[PDB]
Amino acid sequence: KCLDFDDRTPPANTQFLSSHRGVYYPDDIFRSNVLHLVQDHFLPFDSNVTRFITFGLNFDNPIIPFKDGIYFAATEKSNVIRGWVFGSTMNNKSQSVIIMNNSTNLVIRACNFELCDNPFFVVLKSNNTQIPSYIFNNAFNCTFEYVSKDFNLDLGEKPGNFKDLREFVFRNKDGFLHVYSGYQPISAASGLPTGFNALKPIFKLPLGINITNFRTLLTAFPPRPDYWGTSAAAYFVGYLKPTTFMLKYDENGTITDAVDCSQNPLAELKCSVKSF
Amino acid sequence: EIDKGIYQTSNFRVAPSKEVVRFPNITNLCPFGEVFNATTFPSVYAWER
Amino acid sequence: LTPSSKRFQPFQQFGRDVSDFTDSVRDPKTSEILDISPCSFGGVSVITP
Ligand SMILES: *[C@@H]1O[C@H](CO)[C@@H](O[C@@H]2O[C@H](CO)[C@@H](O)[C@H](O)[C@H]2NC(C)=O)[C@H](O)[C@H]1NC(C)=O
Ligand SMILES: *[C@@H]1O[C@H](CO)[C@@H](O)[C@H](O)[C@H]1NC(C)=O
Ligand SMILES: *[C@@H]1O[C@H](CO)[C@@H](O)[C@H](O)[C@H]1NC(C)=O
Ligand SMILES: *[C@@H]1O[C@H](CO)[C@@H](O)[C@H](O)[C@H]1NC(C)=O
Ligand SMILES: *[C@@H]1O[C@H](CO)[C@@H](O)[C@H](O)[C@H]1NC(C)=O
Ligand SMILES: *[C@@H]1O[C@H](CO)[C@@H](O)[C@H](O)[C@H]1NC(C)=O
Ligand SMILES: *[C@@H]1O[C@H](CO)[C@@H](O)[C@H](O)[C@H]1NC(C)=O
Repeated sequence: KCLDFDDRTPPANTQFLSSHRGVYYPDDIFRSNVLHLVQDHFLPFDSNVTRFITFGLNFDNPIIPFKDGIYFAATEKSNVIRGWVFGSTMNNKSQSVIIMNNSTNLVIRACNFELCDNPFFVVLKSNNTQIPSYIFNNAFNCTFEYVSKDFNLDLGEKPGNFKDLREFVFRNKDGFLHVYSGYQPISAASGLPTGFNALKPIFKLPLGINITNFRTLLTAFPPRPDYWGTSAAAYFVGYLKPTTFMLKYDENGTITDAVDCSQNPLAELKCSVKSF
Repeated sequence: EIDKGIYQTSNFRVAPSKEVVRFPNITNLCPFGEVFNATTFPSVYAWER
Repeated sequence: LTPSSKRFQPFQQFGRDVSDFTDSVRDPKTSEILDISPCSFGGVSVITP
C-alpha cells in the first residue's frame, strides 16, 4: 500500500502554445446574439501550457502550484485520468480536497489526508478491475464530503490516438472552487489542437480553504505485480490570467467566439470598437 | 384661453394589477436560533464564521 | 409576463437583453422561462381647435 515508484522519467517541462480554448461562461445570466466585454480570469491566447506526460516512458505526479485557478486539459482515450487533489500544503496538517471518479462515482472529500506521496489507482489489465488504491492512507477531521451518482467508469485499455479531450477550469473564488467543464471528441495525434471551447459550469463547491497546490490522479496499468506499467496518457496544465475578454453570444446564448484585448493591438481595437 | 394646435400635456400610466410572488420551495427552518442560542460562544480571537 | 421561447441552458437562470435587463426569468417552482415585457407607456396629447 501507498507505493512510491522509483526512477520515474523526468517530465522535462515541455511547453506548448495555448489556443482559443480555455474559455468558460462567466455567469448563469443568459445573453443571446450580443457582443459583451468582461474582465475575469481566462487562459490567454497562445500562452505556454505545460504538457505533463504519463505515457509510460515517464510517470509524473508532481505537486503543481494552484495559482488563481487552473485550466486542465486531459487528452486521453482510456480515461486514464481519474481525478485531482487540491490542497494548500497536503502534509496532513492542512485541509485538502479530493475530486475524482475513483471506481464508479464522483467523490469529493474535503478532509485532512495522509497524502501518499505517490497516489496512484491500480487498474488490472485484461481484468478491468481497480485493485484498491490508497489515495489517502487514513482520514481524520473530514469537513466536507459529497458522493455523486454512480456511473460506469471505463478503465480498459484502448490503443490509438487520444480520442477524448476533457477540459476543466478550477477557480478558487472566495472559498469556492468553481469548476467549469467541457469535452471535445476530436482525437489528436500528439498536440493540443487549436480551437475554442465554451466551458459550462458544473460545481460551485464551497470548500472555504486556501488552495496553493494540486496533483492530478493517475492510475496503474501494470501487466505484472510491482512492475508499475502505465498506458498512453497526456495532459496539459495552463495558468489563468486576469485579462478582459470579448465574447460573442449567438441567438442560442452559447459562447461562439472571443477575443483577448491584450494579445494584439488589432485585438485591442476590436475591443475598443466592441466589434469583430 | 388656448389657440388652435396640438399640445402634449401628460404622461399616460398603466398601474400593476397584482403580484406574482415566486420563490423557491425551501421550508427547512434556519439554525440562526441555534447560533444565537449557542451554549458556548468562542473567543474573539477564535471567532468562527 | 408571457412564456419565453428563447433556448435556455439549464444552468442559465435569468435571461437578459442587450441592456442586461431581464426579458426572461426562470420560475423557481416551475423552471419555465418567461418573457418579460414593458407596461404600456406613452404620452397624452390634446388636439383642440
Ligand atoms: C440553436 O440550437 C437549435 C437546436 O440545436 C438549432 O435548431 C436546429 O436548426 C437546424 C438547422 O436549422 C435544424 O435542422 C434542427 O432541426 C433545429 N433543431 C431544433 C431543436 O430547433 C438552431 O439552429 C440553433 N441556432 C443557432 C446555432 O444559431
Ligand atoms: C513560452 O515559451 C517560449 C519558448 O519555450 C519562451 O520564449 C516564452 O518566453 C514563453 N512564454 C512565457 C513563459 O510566458
Ligand atoms: C497527520 O496529521 C497529524 C496532524 O494533523 C500529524 O501529527 C501526523 O504526523 C500526520 N500523519 C502522518 C502519517 O504524518
Ligand atoms: C470510491 O468512492 C466511494 C465513495 O467514497 C466508495 O464508496 C468506494 O468504495 C470507492 N471505491 C474505491 C475503489 O476506492
Ligand atoms: C480537526 O482536526 C484536528 C487535528 O488536525 C482535531 O484535533 C480536531 O478534533 C478536528 N475537528 C473535528 C471537529 O473533528
Ligand atoms: C492560504 O491562505 C490562508 C488564509 O489567508 C493563509 O493563512 C495561508 O498562509 C495561505 N497559504 C497556505 C499554504 O495555506
Ligand atoms: C414547489 O412546490 C409547489 C407546491 O407543492 C409545487 O407545485 C412545485 O412544483 C414545486 N417546485 C419545485 C421546483 O420544487
